[PDB]
Amino acid sequence: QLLQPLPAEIKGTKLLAHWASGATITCIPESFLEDEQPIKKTLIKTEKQQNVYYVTFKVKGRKVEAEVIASPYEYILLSPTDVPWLTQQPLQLTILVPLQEYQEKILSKTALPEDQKQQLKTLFVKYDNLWQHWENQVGHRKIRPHNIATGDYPPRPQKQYPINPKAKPSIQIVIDDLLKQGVLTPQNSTMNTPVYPVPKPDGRWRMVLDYREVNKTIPLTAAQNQHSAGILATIVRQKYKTTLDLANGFWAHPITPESYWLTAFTWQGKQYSWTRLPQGFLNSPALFTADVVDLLKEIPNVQVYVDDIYLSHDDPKEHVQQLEKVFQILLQAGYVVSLKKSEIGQKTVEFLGFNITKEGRGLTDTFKTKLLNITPPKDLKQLQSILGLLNFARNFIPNFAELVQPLYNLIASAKGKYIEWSEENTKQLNMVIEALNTASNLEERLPEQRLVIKVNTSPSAGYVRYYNETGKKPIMYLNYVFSKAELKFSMLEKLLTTMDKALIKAMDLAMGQEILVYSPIVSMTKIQKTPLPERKALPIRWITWMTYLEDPRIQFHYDKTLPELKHIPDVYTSSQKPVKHPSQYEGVFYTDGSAIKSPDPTKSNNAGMGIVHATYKPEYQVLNQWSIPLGNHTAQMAEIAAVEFACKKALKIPGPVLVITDSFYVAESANKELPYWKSNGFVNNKPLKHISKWKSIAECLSMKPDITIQHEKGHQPTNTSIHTEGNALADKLATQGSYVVN
Ligand SMILES: [Ca+2]
Repeated sequence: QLLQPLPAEIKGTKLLAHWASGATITCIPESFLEDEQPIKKTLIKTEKQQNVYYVTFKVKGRKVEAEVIASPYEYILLSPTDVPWLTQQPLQLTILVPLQEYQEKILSKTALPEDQKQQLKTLFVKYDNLWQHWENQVGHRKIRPHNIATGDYPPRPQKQYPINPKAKPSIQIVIDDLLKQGVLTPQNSTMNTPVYPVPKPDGRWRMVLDYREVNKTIPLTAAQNQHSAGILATIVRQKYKTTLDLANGFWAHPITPESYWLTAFTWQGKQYSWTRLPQGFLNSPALFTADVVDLLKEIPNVQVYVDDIYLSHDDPKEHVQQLEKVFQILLQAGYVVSLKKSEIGQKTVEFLGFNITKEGRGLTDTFKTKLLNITPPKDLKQLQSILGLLNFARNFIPNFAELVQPLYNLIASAKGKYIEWSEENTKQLNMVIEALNTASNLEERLPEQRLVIKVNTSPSAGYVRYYNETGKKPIMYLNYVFSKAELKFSMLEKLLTTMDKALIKAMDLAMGQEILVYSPIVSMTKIQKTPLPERKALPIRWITWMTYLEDPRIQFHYDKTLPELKHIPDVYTSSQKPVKHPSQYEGVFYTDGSAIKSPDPTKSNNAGMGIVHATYKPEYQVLNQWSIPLGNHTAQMAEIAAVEFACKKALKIPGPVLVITDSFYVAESANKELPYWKSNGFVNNKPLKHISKWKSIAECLSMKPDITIQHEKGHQPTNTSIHTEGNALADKLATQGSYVVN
């Protein structure tokens, strides 16, 4: 539990003891007492009567004799009374996590009224014991331990090859912390399981076990938790959502002693074994998620997957009241919550098990139908790929042959490898896509036919078509918006990610029917065999991906007709059309620029920018201002140069920010041609200083995209809104900055 464990021998063999608190006597695990003859017998209520003994054992090598009782558990529950010389100390592991930053970040990113927010701040110190305070700190379920030596045919010990030593240091800490708490034991065994390293985002390495041999030895004879698609249709959607990360909760369940060998692995020649459920093993995920779902069966609105728990309510009092019941259940069960990834009391939870943030209030989530604009090719190979991509539409889009003539009129005309795109060609590409998005080329879902899904993927996005089985038009397309990490996946993994995404929206359209999936992969047998140096996706991904092959209402098929897409340009997303309120953010950055005639004939011009940091929380308040003289530059470059400054000053703000511009050019260009200018390389602008001014709002939005940019005219504006006050302030500053001369 949460006292330092204590290392001991009884009869030759070593074992762990946990300091006790009750007035009960010292329980020994039941298999040591078997040969010992009983002293008296005595009825324990919490009235099962039991034999009592008097035995000798060691604690830190020193000998103890004690009046003891039998325990079905794996450890010694040690009475403080029996050991008056030793004192109880708390658990000491290697690296103390920054629980304070974690808690501050969660109190920050919260939609709770500061009233309940303050009640959460008291809850963080109410069951502080149920929070992960140390790295590698595991919990301890006091449950009946599991037996995974099922199936009589043993697996065959896999040899352990050498691995990267540059990872051994950060992995040894883990090994030593999981020994100290008894999660590993040093037990030479008949099985050897292979081990590999994978890099962690922080620059350390985390260890992976390749259990694919053991797993074919044991059967999935167990009531599996509902799968991703089962959970995502059932979930309640109400105002306040919350997700909690069990820190490797499967490590909390123990396994029987006769099972330790099965889990064995070698690390620096010494062959260790697991006291607890291992990650990789066939039945871990379902046994742990089973127990979780039992523990929260009384809670109205809860969904669990792997170790991620999501709970949501409408009434902010009832949310935190239910959440305390959960904290109690998890504490008394021995579980351990990690607040680094956890998200409490938020109107949008960044992920509820799968890769999809939750928002608003319906029982089912609801995603954007239409796909996004592709950017222009930079190459012949990039043009041929998109051609071969659109080729399927000839048969159901009447205005295709014409639309596409100009693009082909681009293959042979500039027959010199690289071609040339006019700006009107990009307008024709957008016209192409809009056709496919018009409701006359979209079929309707037919409950008699089966539901067909055609899946491919570029490097930038996944491409998904939905058809009816015999249909000639697609019900709806669906493009995929890869997360920052999803981008790091290999190709085939991009295809499988996209499959999970597509099947979540699909679980709505099938409406009691079957689903057929067509893809460029020849088998769903050969792919489980893909070697682990190639899997660039966490095996949580590969698991969630392969849970779908146990569903009878889903079949996978190889479509030879599909085009090779490893040469599609970038998709052009947009933070545009979601223009939102003026005041609901966490900060507002007004911007302006002026330029006037120059006093020295040589410079010819003279510009100044202006910037305002205001927050519109309870009411308008100004946090800082700025009036910066720029030199001889375009007035439009003052208005441009001001938003770069306020974007850079925003990276310091963990939250949503708003940036206001007088300049239609900047405010539109930062919405319509910026995603384009990026995938162009700033070619044929403008000498060099001009180009080195646009790139930096690019890079600054890349790093933080939760920053929006609006526009306004603002001429002769008396009080045209509540919003123009700030932009008059900012126009005063940029004009002030203009008049000053160096
Ligand atoms: Ca102006």
